[PDB]
Amino acid sequence: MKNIESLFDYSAGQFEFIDHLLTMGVGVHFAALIFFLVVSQFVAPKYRIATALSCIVMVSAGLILNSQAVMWTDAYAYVDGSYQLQDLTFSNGYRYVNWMATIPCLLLQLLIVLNLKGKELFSTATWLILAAWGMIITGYVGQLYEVDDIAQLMIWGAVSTAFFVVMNWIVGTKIFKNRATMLGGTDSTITKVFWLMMFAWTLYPIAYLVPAFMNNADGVVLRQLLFTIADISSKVIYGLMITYIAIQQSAAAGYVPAQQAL
Ligand SMILES: CCCCCCCC/C=C\CCCCCCCC(=O)OC[C@H](O)CO
Ligand SMILES: *C\C=C(C)/C=C/C=C(C)/C=C/C1=C(C)CCCC1(C)C
Ligand SMILES: CCCCCCCC/C=C\CCCCCCCC(=O)O
Ligand SMILES: CCCCCCCC/C=C\CCCCCCCC(=O)O
Ligand SMILES: [Cl-]
Repeated sequence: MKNIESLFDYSAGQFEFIDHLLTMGVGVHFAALIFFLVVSQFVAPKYRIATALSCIVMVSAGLILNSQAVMWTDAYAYVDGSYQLQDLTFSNGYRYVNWMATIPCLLLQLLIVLNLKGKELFSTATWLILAAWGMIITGYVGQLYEVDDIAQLMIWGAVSTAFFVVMNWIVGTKIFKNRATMLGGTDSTITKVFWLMMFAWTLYPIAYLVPAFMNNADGVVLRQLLFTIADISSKVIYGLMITYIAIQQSAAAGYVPAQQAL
């Protein structure tokens, strides 16, 4: 009721496209899960947790996308030529709470493949997770006002973006201070991962602002389209690059199953 999805009736095409986006996302994530599961054996024990975190991200994101898809079809019914709201079951907030768990996993596999260890990994991970949670919690409170108070959404978004900026500065600083430790030529691959993150993660605040510049049923479709692109890029494609780095460093470090896989 606090989100814009509940304000509109949807044509069969709008509704079915949203449903097909969420279901396609479920399919992509669970198919990648199998990939990450099977290739974890070609990863040296030092990096194997990284690929394991990808499996957790796939299932976590897949289950929430599957949840959203069923709530979507539970909330609406085709009545008099359009899908109209019938039950209070759909909300984007479930995406936000899920990020509390998936964003730490995404950040953690990055630090693992960067060769961080001991105190620094623990210290760096704690500040990154605290910043990320501050970003998500303020963003969560913000989207509660995307219908009733768009000014408050913009102010909470401003506070959330500050955490986002500080979070990226820590990530970027550690990447560029530690890329020289990376093996198998992955010191150049990790730089591409940082820019993939910058691009993919920034699509979320854009989707967050849709209610402010496209408050209509088409904006609801656009937001889900942006979520779908960001999810696939920040979770799947990102995970593939992390796994490639984990495997390439494993081989350069003398892990035979990795060398045999490459
Ligand atoms: C909400 C209104 C406030 C808006 C605020 C806008 C200011 C953006 C500033 C920084 C963004 C850059 C994010 C971090 C990018 C990487 C940082 C970096 O590269 O520094 C590392 C250095 O190279 C050592 O290795
Ligand atoms: C599924 C993976 C990730 C990394 C999800 C990331 C979400 C964000 C980076 C959200 C950022 C926000 C900002 C920067 C300001 C508006 C509120 C948001 C929470 C959407
Ligand atoms: C190698 C095996 C690859 C893994 C294949 C993954 C299988 C995914 C199967 C279909 C996704 C299920 C989602 C169905 C719920 C849709 C909800 C609805 O809109 O009614
Ligand atoms: C209050 C917020 C606290 C957040 C703390 C986060 C805790 C996680 C810190 C890093 C530990 C990562 C565990 C994986 C270690 C991998 C070692 C290995 O590969 O053998
Ligand atoms: Cl997620």
